[PDB]
This record gives sequence, structure tokens and C-alpha cells, in this order.
Amino acid sequence: KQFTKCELSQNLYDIDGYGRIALPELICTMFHTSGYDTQAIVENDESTEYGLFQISNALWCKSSQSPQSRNICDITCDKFLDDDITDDIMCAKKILDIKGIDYWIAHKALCTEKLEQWLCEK
Ligand SMILES: [Ca+2]
Repeated sequence: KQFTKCELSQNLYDIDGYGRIALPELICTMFHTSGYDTQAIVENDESTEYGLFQISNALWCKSSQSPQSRNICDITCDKFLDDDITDDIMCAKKILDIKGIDYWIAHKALCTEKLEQWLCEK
């Protein structure tokens, strides 16, 4: 499932100021990250990143591809490919708590200027 900008900001409302992050900032980031597609799958070196949040199996979830993964979010990477982004969000919170938003390269890159384009309400 692909989200529209507003449908997502909607579902992620209670994330604003979460860890001193700005919603628009985070929306901007997801856009460049997966284009808001829940089924986004990206193979990197050996490893892969999954879902809207493109959370890596090198460290965050468990995949047969990287048995040695620390599986910090303690979940199978397959859970990041369904139409329920709840679990995804819990993993995302975990990343934010431990790593920070710089886990996502698009942040520093393009989402710290004109986050205007990233607001919705109507
Ligand atoms: Ca999910």
C-alpha cells in the first residue's frame, strides 16, 4: 500500500515532537526513503531494507538473509511488508530512541529546509 502525504501525516500525528522531531521533517524523510510504499524492498550490499521505514535486517529485524542480526526490534522483517504500519512504527520509535533520525540519510540531505511542502490538513 502506497500512502498519500496527508494519509500518512494523519496516521503519524502523535509522532510530532517525538524525540524533539518535527512531523514535516519526518514526512519529508519517508518520501525520499520509500515514497510512502509499505512494500518497498531494497537490497544493499548483501542485506536488505524493508517497508515504508526501510528498516535494515543487518540490525533491526530478523531475516533468513542475515542470521547474525541483532534483531533489535525483535520481529521478523516480514512484518514490515503488510498493510499495518503499527509494528513498523514501534520499530521506528526504537530506532529514534537509540540511533536517532540520522538513521535515515534523507533527513540531513533534504529535510531541514522548506518542510512547508510537508504539511497537510484538508
Ligand atoms: Ca507492519
